Amino acid sequence: MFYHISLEHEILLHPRYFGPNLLNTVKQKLFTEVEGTCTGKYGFVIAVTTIDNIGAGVIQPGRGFVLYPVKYKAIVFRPFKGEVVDAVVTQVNKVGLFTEIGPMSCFISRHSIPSEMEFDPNSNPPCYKTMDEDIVIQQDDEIRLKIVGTRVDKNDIFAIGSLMDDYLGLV
Amino acid sequence: QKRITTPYMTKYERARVLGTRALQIAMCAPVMVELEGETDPLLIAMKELKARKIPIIIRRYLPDGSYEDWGVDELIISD
Amino acid sequence: QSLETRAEIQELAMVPRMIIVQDTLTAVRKFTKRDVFLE
Amino acid sequence: EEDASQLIFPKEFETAETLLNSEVHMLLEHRKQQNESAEDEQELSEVFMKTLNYTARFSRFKNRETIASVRSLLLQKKLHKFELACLANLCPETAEESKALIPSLEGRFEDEELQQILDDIQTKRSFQY
Repeated sequence: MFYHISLEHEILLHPRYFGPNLLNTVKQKLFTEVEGTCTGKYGFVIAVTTIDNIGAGVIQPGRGFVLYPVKYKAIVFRPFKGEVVDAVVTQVNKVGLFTEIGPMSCFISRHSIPSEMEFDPNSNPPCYKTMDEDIVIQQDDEIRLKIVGTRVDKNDIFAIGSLMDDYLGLV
Repeated sequence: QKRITTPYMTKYERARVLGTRALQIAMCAPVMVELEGETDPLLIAMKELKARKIPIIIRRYLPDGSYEDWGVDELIISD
Repeated sequence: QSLETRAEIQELAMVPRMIIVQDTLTAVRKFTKRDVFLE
Repeated sequence: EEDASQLIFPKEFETAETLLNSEVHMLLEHRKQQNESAEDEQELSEVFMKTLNYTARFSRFKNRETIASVRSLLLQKKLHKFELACLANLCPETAEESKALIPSLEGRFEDEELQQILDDIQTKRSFQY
């Protein structure tokens, strides 16, 4: 889910960037540290809108690196537990559907998929189709799923979804 | 403003300001004053203090929790 | 190892700011005696 | 210890205001425009590109006027901010669809009034064709 937040990040600036208008270097540095990363607590930081203010630069003793506490406005993608959201299928395997909820990738287990669905390896491309053939989930298909739980791994958020709940599928 | 601390600069502040500046100078930091062949980083920072050009601002934390921003140039050094 | 503490040590922790052997004081008394004359 | 169905989540997100998938695309477009031309900077991160396609593909509104109208329409009600973007993003077809997908709405919304809200969203969302 997308939100508007005001976060705090301590920027480490080398003394080499102590030239004229050093605040510009701090401002542009913030567009690389917190931009494009994925904090485990607030989720993926997809983009930064604007900068609120830049705090006083405190010089760390011994290290010699000036620390600049800067406040900025950014939009994060935090998948809340037990939240239903649309997803895009990227690949399909016998284990289960592999979905893509925006920046992150969510995996759907075979058990979570309704029993009526049955994986078909012969059909090109693979797609979880039930016997009645009423609903089929191909690749790059807009499907709605509920995230039962989310886990944070290697500075990234991995989500597990399910379609057992009512009205979860192609619609 | 309304600063109550002594105008002079303490020896401890002078040592840390020069030490931190000297470390910064050794890290390819710019030098405000003109360079006349002084290789040793401490000498570069020492003359910077004499000319009152060090950008470092001393934030003296009072025991009551308040802080005062005293500039190195504003403070009266002893030479 | 650090330059910052090295700079601080040389500014406040040096021997001159911290402050004679007995082999010199005895000779100093003899040295300043009016009898002593140096060519 | 947090669950979206029960409206329990970290206290920090309470101050945050939700955004629509189509609306976020506009914000990403504004970020994309300045980076591309305003400043000479490294190319945008792969994460930014991935979400841009996700928002564009699932964008339910054409222009800001449609986005603002839906935002204003839903703001008049007691809809919680979490449901504000969730309802608009999901675009439930009928009232029964939304309550099952959004358990919170069932708490303070009747089967009739909410139906009059979802259908309003339908009149605002438009297709490419």
